[PDB]
Amino acid sequence: PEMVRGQVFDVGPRYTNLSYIGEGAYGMVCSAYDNVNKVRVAIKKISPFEHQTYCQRTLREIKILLRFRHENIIGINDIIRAPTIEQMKDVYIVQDLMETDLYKLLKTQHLSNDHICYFLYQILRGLKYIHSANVLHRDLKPSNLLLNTTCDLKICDFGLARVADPEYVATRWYRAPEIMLNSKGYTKSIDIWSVGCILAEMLSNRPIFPGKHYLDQLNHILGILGSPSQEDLNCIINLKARNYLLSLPHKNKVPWNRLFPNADSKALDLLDKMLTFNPHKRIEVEQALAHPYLEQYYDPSDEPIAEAPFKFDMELDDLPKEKLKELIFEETARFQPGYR
Repeated sequence: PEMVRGQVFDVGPRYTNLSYIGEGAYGMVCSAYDNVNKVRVAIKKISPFEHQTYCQRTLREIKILLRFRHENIIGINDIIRAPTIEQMKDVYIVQDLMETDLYKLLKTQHLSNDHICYFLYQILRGLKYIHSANVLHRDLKPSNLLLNTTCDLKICDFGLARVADPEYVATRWYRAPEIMLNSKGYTKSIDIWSVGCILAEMLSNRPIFPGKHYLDQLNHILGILGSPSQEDLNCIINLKARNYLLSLPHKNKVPWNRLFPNADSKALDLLDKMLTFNPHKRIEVEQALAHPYLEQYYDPSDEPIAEAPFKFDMELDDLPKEKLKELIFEETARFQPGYR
C-alpha cells in the first residue's frame, strides 16, 4: 500500500503520486493522480466502523452524493474499499480536486463585491437543487463550500443532511436561532439562515454571530436583529425558550448598513431577508436567486432541479453500527471490479 505521513493510504495501482492535503473528519485527505482519467483528484480516507454516528454520516453522504448531479455540488467519482465486508475497515472516497474552500479563502483574502455576488449565486444555485430534492443540508458553512482555482464553487459534506419533514459539530456559528432555541418544526429555512451568515462573513471576514455557546451566539444575534417582536417570539415552540428570551434586556435592531456600510445596498437587502429571526418570514432559495443583487446571474432555465425528491429507504438514527456497515458495503458496491 502507499503510505502518507504515518498512515496507510491504500489506493494504488489506479491512484498514485499521493500528496497530503489535510484532515477532513474520519481521515486524511490527499490529492492523487488518477492513471485512468489522467487527472489529479482528491481522495478522502474514512474509518467510521467503530462508531455508530460516524457510520450514519458516512452512509448519508454516500447515498446523497451518488444520487445528486449538479455543477455546484461535489460528486463522487469512485469509491475504494475491500472486496468483502469482513475486510472493509476503511473507505476511500474519490472526488474532483477542489484546491481550496471559502473558509481558507476568507482567512487571507478580502473579497470584492464581484466575487461575493458570484459566490453567493453559486451557493444558492446548488441549494436550489438540494431543496428541490426535499433535502436539508443542515451544516452549511464556509469550510463546506469548496472552490477551485477559477472561482467555481461546490457544496460538500452531506453527513448531517436530512429529508425534510415539519448532533456534534465543531462549528456552530451558522446555525438558525430556531435550532439553538430547540423549537419544534424545522424547515429548509434553516439552510437560508446559514447562507445569510455566510454572506455576512463574506462582507466582513469574521463570523457575524460568534459565541462560546448557544446563549452567547443568541446574544450576538439579538444584538444585531434587535429583540424579537411578539409574533416572532411566538414562533418558538418551546416554552422554556420563550421564557428565556423574555428574560433578556431589550435590544434595538442595528441596521445592516450601519454594520457593513461599504456593502452593496442590494446585498444588504438580500442579507436582511435571509437573516430574519422568524423562519416563516425568511426568504426561500428561489426568491433569493430572483433578488436584484443576483440579477446578472439569475437564469431559471440554467438552474436545474432534482428529477424527484430524495427518499431514504430506512431511518438511520436507530440502526446499530453493524447494520450501517452492511448498508455502506451495499451502497459502495457499484465501484467494485466485476460489479453487476
